[PDB]
Amino acid sequence: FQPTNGVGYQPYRVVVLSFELLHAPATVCGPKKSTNLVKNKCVNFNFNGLTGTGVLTESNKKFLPFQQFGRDIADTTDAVRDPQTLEILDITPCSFGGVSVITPGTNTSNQVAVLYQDVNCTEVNVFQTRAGCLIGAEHVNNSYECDIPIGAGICASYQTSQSIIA
Amino acid sequence: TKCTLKSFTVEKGIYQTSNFRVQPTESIVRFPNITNLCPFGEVFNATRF
Amino acid sequence: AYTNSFTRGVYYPDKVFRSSVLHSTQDLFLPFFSNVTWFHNPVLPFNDGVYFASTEKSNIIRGWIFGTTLDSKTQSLLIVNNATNVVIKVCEFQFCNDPFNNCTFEYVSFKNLREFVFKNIDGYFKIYSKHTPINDLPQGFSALEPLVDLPIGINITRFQTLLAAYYVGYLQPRTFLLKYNENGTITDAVDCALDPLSE
Ligand SMILES: *[C@@H]1O[C@H](CO)[C@@H](O)[C@H](O)[C@H]1NC(C)=O
Ligand SMILES: *[C@@H]1O[C@H](CO)[C@@H](O)[C@H](O)[C@H]1NC(C)=O
Ligand SMILES: *[C@@H]1O[C@H](CO)[C@@H](O)[C@H](O)[C@H]1NC(C)=O
Ligand SMILES: *[C@@H]1O[C@H](CO)[C@@H](O)[C@H](O)[C@H]1NC(C)=O
Ligand SMILES: *[C@@H]1O[C@H](CO)[C@@H](O)[C@H](O)[C@H]1NC(C)=O
Ligand SMILES: *[C@@H]1O[C@H](CO)[C@@H](O)[C@H](O)[C@H]1NC(C)=O
Repeated sequence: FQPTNGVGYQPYRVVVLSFELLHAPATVCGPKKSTNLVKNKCVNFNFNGLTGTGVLTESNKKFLPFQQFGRDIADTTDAVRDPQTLEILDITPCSFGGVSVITPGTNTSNQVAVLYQDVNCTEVNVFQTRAGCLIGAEHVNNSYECDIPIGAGICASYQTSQSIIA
Repeated sequence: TKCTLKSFTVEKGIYQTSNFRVQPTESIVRFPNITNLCPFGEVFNATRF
Repeated sequence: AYTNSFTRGVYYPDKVFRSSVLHSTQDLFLPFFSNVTWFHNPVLPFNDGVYFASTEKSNIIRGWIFGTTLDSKTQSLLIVNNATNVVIKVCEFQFCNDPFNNCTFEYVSFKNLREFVFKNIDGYFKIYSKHTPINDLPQGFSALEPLVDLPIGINITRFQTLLAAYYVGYLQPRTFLLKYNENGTITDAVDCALDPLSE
């Protein structure tokens, strides 16, 4: 070995990594991906082991120093301990529901008002009630007999130029 | 409403047609602080082979 | 000799947290009111688990020995507390017939009751524990919090003991009913096959 030969006789260092695999837990593994944390949005998470979709929010449950998950009476995931900073989050399924088209007689008018059931419609003139939130209906402080029942004591009707009142 | 009722006129009432569903914004992944990396700097950077 | 383990030997079977809810889980547990082979040294079998207990004063009980043939030509675990740290190996150190080499793992870090539990689930090691002060196995209830895990996959059938009193149980596949309190702590359990009232 001389430093002024050609490359042909010029020394080279060689390392041969022989990857062997048996029925083993196989701990020798590369780094996994890790994204930043976002709350209060219907996101599609995958914490350390488990996955799912929900709306992560900061919580106030107190896990035991070795526990990781949480579950309900019906065996559903409810809380996760964040593996990087150990703060417990909650998990709320981002909202869903049904769409219902209120109409007066078509004979009477072509105007309607929609009721999204059981949402806050802050992420979905615009009225929030106890049964959903009503879109396209005035609010009156009076009271009359029920014309079109809705739920939880709200009845809407068509009244005076005219419009729909609730 | 008309298309669900199979009618061109509908009498006064309340009817249910479709379904609401918020969609997932994005994905998120979390894992423990990756430390204790391989001492590959010990076999590649070694003194004597 | 023999004695009767009244109510002891319940370990959190998993990692979830449940608050004030009665749960029914099936796994390997020590049957209620069993016999424990009171001792005061020789090898023993490893049917499906153990309930090593002890009531020591000055750490007279040190460690353990595992393995199938318990010497060379087949691997064998080890655990010791040699006044420094819990040295763990899976080497084939010639096992002396009265104790007190090509290996593929390593690690280095009456008033006591060092209750322990050992399981070779999927051939890999699993340990629980609970270290309780006391002042001849007392009654009373206390759960076991897991503290270690070894991914070895060794084939274990027999074990031994190194060098007060200590006992030995054997886990069996029995269904229980666990009473998580509000904090998530196991507070009471009912054996689901002991007797008609329990059923
Ligand atoms: C209903 O429709 C008929 C014709 O289709 C019409 O003569 C009648 O006035 C309508 N009544 C109301 C209350 O709209
Ligand atoms: C709608 O959302 C806002 C912000 O998240 C919240 O402050 C408000 O209380 C919600 N509405 C209801 C009726 O809870
Ligand atoms: C187990 O315990 C019972 C009650 O203490 C005793 O009668 C019996 O001899 C013990 N051993 C066996 C093998 O049953
Ligand atoms: C493991 O090493 C020992 C000597 O330390 C040797 O006798 C044995 O053959 C080796 N095992 C294998 C599978 O090579
Ligand atoms: C251990 O031996 C049993 C039979 O005695 C066999 O079923 C099992 O696969 C063996 N495990 C290992 C890890 O060699
Ligand atoms: C629950 O945890 C709190 C927090 O330390 C503690 O003060 C309390 O004694 C524990 N047990 C109960 C039953 O509240």
